[PDB]
Amino acid sequence: RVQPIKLARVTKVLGRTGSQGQCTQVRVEFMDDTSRSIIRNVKGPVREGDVLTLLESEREARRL
Amino acid sequence: MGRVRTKTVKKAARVIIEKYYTRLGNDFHTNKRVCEEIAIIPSKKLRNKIAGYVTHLMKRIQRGPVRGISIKLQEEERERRDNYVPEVSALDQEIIEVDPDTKEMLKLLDFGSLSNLQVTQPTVGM
Amino acid sequence: GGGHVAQIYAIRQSISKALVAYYQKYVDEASKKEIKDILIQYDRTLLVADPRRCESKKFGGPGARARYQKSYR
Amino acid sequence: TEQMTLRGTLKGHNGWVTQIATTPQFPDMILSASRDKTIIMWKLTRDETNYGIPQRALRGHSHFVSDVVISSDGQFALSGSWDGTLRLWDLTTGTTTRRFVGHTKDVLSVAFSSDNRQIVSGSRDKTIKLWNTLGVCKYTVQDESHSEWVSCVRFSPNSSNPIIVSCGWDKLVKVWNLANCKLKTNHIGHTGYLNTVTVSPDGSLCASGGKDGQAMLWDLNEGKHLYTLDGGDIINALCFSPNRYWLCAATGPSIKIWDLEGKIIVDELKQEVISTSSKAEPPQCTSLAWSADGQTLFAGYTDNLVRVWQVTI
Amino acid sequence: TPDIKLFGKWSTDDVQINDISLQDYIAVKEKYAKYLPHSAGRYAAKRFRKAQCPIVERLTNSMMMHGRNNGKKLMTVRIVKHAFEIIHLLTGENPLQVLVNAIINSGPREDSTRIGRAGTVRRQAVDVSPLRRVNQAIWLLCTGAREAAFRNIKTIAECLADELINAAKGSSNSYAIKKKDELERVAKSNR
Amino acid sequence: PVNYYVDTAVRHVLLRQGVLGIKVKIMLPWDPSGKIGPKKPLPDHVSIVEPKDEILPTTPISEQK
RNA sequence: AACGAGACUCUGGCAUGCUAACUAGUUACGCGACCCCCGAGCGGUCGGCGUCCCCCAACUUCUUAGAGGGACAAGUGGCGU
Repeated sequence: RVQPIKLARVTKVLGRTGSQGQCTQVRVEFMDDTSRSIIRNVKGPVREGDVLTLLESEREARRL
Repeated sequence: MGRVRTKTVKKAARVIIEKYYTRLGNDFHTNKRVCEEIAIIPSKKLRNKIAGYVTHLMKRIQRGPVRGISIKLQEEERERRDNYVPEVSALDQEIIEVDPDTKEMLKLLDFGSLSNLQVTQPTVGM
Repeated sequence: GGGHVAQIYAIRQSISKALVAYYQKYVDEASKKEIKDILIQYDRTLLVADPRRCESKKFGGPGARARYQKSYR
Repeated sequence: TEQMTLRGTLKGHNGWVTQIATTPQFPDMILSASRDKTIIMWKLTRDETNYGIPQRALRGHSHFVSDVVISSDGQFALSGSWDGTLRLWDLTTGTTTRRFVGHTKDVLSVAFSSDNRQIVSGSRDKTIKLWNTLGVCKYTVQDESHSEWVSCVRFSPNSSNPIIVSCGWDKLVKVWNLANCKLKTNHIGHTGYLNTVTVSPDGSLCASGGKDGQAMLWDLNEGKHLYTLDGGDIINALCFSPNRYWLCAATGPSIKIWDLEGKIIVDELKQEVISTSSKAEPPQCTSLAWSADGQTLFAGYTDNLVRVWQVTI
Repeated sequence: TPDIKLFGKWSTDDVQINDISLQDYIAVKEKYAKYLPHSAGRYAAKRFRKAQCPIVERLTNSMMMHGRNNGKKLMTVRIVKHAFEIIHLLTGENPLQVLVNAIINSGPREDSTRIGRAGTVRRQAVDVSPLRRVNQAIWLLCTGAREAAFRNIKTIAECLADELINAAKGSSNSYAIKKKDELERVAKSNR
Repeated sequence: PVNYYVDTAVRHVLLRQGVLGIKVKIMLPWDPSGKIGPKKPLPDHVSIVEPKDEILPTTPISEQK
């Protein structure tokens, strides 16, 4: 069934989840086409304007 | 945050402002001098902390009346504002439009008046 | 004072501050500003002294933030 | 017949430019006092991007430099400061000649006599002091002299005898006699706090103003009170023109110039901003100095910038 | 020194982070060229600030690891200066460019987190921030060089050059490259 | 202010049964007039002087002398 | 309104500002000398790092310890009742 790689740019930093408090919510402007905009969960330290490299490019999480 | 002014400070600010408004100013540097004249404050850090919060207030007051502070000048300003009244709004324009029954309200009240009928339909609860 | 790296940073700061102090009394202001510009830009503190200094160790660890060791039971 | 346009702007201070002084000896020079604790001497090109460029910084004061003045020659500078002292500097160079110590508080205002043989100072100590160029304090016009703070003290241009004029919070303007060292006349009438005061060119008038916005005109000679002009906003500094009958006042909203005879409002100078929205604002002009040739007008503003206007027909 | 502010002797200009997004926590010097990988450096107070720190120095710091080696920056600076020289001999170029490349190539794009998952705790594929990508890369390479160097005759400067070069063009010879692929492979399953 | 304001004393009173500890603490109020004390007010203090005198919109006018 | 927290006190950094210092130093002489030639000069002589001379030299910059001021998140811009 599938493969591609997706560039996405941080629009707005949502807040923090993980019970440990170590995953940061993010909103992403879809880079190759701005007419897209989705919520992704992060491992590292993230700040507005820097870029994610999305594997899955649907999905769109929430808690956990 | 970590700097949340405590009552002993915040009180003094409300205090001075109430009895000092036309004396006080926009600027930290001067009120600080003023607190020496108009108050007896024991340490310099406190007096500074006071001057500073009361200035933050003066900065705010001078942009919109603030929730619990009153001074003679602000009272005078509200007083004058609280006069307004136009051509005046009712009129209501020739002829009141009634809902009838309210028409029957006057009709059986022995009272002449201007008129208009548009009062029908029932009429659900909720 | 200080030690080997400590010293290097101090001397370099003294020299640049020096040159600027000199243009301020003898040459003209625009030159000295030009110099503060180049330093301050690329910098390294050249004209401003870094604050950072020892924090005192507190009983219960041999460092300042380091706390000894515990085993419980 | 004629109005004033914004020729250019001088940089370089960081604090607010509290005081300005011109020179006739070298009309090309400008001394300026600032919060930054430094005084800056500038050579004016007219040139082409900053109206001029800074020649010198006068260190040394630890605290807000409140007021400054220059000699006619442009040789020496007198600065007043919160630091509680007064400094005589060499314009040319730097090097404080002397330190004037003795005031208990911030020295608000400084002025020097035409002779260059008196120095007077006003301070938050509510006292006015007379000092020699040496640094010796001859007089302290003491005396309940101000119930209050002393915003400014100016030396009247001459003759019959030395007269000094002070302005204080106490809501009064005071005339003093130097020869005797006793209070000459109490001018009463202000009803807020007096920020600044200025004597006219020839020493027959007095203009004083502060927070209400009422610039006040007094006849010093007759010892009678002339009239009042409503500025509205708070006025920080006043200045008569050397050649014209124009008084200029730095208000909170801007610089208002007006003309005594005939009486009209010549101009309101507001410098602009472009496309800005714009919100907040005013670093209102805290200081102003007239040029030697009444042609130019320098103003010290809160943005730490000196803004210059030149009169054109 | 006055013409252009080179590195020990290497030019900052003309080195380009060949990788969008990463651009910018890799700090060369979109103006910042200096001279030496040592600074007073206050990076710690803020969360971000570290990004400001020159990547070279960042790499040098990671070098001084293991209890004994802590605080030996002079030693690291010395090692770094040597490594750049070895790298240069090996491919011309800017070794600094070589360094940057290895860093760009090593940060795990995707990773995994240990999501609680009930019992048999499963792991959730998540994408990884660029700060983490940089941070992680520099570790990987340093741990790689340090691990290799330890029982072998070869010096850290050399092992570092080898780790950096192989990574610059991802040879997969490198410990770090193999590690990154491992972390990423894991990220993909789980999902 | 503890140093300034309060005097304390501990006394051991031996009694047939055992010993009792008497602790006395006196707080001396020269914050009021103490006096004239090492601070007077308890750093936790702040007296306002408001005006204290003043009046008159009163038009202009001027007095000779 | 008070108590604890805090404010409070102590210590330590920013002060070519303050008042000062031979039981603290520095500049800079007067400095010669020791005096080496280190380079230049054939050498007298010039520039040169220190020690020592100590002086009816000057200073407070480093040092010192006292008093002074600085921070109030002060200005500005987003966000939030």
